[PDB]
Amino acid sequence: GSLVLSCKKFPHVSVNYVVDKTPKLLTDCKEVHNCSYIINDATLLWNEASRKPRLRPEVCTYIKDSKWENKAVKDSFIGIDLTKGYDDNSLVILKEAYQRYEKTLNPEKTTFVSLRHHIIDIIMCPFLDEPLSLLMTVQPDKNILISVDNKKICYTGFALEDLLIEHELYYSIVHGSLNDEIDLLIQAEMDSINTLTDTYTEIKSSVHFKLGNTYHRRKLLRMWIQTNLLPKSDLLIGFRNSYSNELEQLKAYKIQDIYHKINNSSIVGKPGKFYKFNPNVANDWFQHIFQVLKQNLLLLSQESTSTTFKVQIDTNLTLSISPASQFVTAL
Ligand SMILES: [Mn+2]
Repeated sequence: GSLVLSCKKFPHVSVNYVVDKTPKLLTDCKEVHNCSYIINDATLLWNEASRKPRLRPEVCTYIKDSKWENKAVKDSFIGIDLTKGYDDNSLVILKEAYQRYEKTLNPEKTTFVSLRHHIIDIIMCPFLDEPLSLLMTVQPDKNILISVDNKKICYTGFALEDLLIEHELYYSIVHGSLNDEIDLLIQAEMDSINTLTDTYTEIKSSVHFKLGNTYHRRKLLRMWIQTNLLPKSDLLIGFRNSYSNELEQLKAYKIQDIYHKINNSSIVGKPGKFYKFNPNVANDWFQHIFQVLKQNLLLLSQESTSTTFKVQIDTNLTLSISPASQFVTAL
C-alpha cells in the first residue's frame, strides 16, 4: 500500500568534482508548444498565436554591446528605485498542453508531466534544509502527473521585469529525455525573449552575490537548474543597492556562466554541508530519484485502487509514498 525508502546513499560524483563544460539535465530537450494566457479573456493563445513578451530593445542592445547607447538610455534603467510603488490555474494549462502533445509521447517510456517548479523542487531536496511533499498521479495511460499537496523582495522582482520588458502570461512546453525509460513534459513560464538573439531570457532580481554564503549558493544552484532544464535560455540579473533599492547593475549570463560561478577548482576549496551545492551531484540525484519514483509509483499502482499518491522526501532524503484518496482531486 505505502512505501518508505532511504535514498541518502544515492550514487553520485565527488562533492569536489569539477568539470569545465556544464552537464545537461535532459537530452534532446525541445519546445513543443508555447502559449500566452490572456487572463481576463480566459483564453489560451497557442503557438503562432501567442504573444511573446519582448525584452526592450535598448536592453537587448545593452546585452549585445555590453554598454548603453547613451547616458539617457542608461538612466532609464540604472539608478531606478525598484521599490517605487510598492504600496499597491497553471495545472489547467498543463493538462491542455498534455492533451495537445500526447499522441507524440514516446510510448516506450514513462513520461512525467509537470510544471517546471516541481521538477526543480525535487532536484533541490539534498540542497535544502526543508523537506518536500507533492502529489503524483499515475494516469491510465501509465504516465505520471505531478501536482501539489517576502512581499518586498518579491515586488522588486516584478518591478524589474516591468522595467526591462515591453494580466497575461507566456508558457513554454518542452519535452526532454531523462532516461532510456524516462521522459519529461514540462511547463515553464518564460519572462521574455531577447529579440536580437531569439533566446528566451530569464530575469532575476538580486543583491550582489556574497558567494560562500549558503543562501546565494542555493539561489545560484536553483537558477542553474531552472534554466538548464530548458532547451534554450539565458539570464539577465538586475543587481540592486541593498540600501536604496536602486538598480545598480544589469548582467547577462549564459548557462555556462552560472555553472562556472558554482563549479570552480577554487570555489570547491571551502568544505560544505549540502554536497557543496555541486551541480553534478544535483544532476546525479536527478537521475536517481526519478528512476526510483518511476519504478515504485508504477509498482504500487498495479496493486492499488488509487491512481494518486502522496510523495514525500525527508531532510534525510528518505522517500515516502502512500496512496491518496480516490475520492479527491487536487486542482
Ligand atoms: Mn524571473
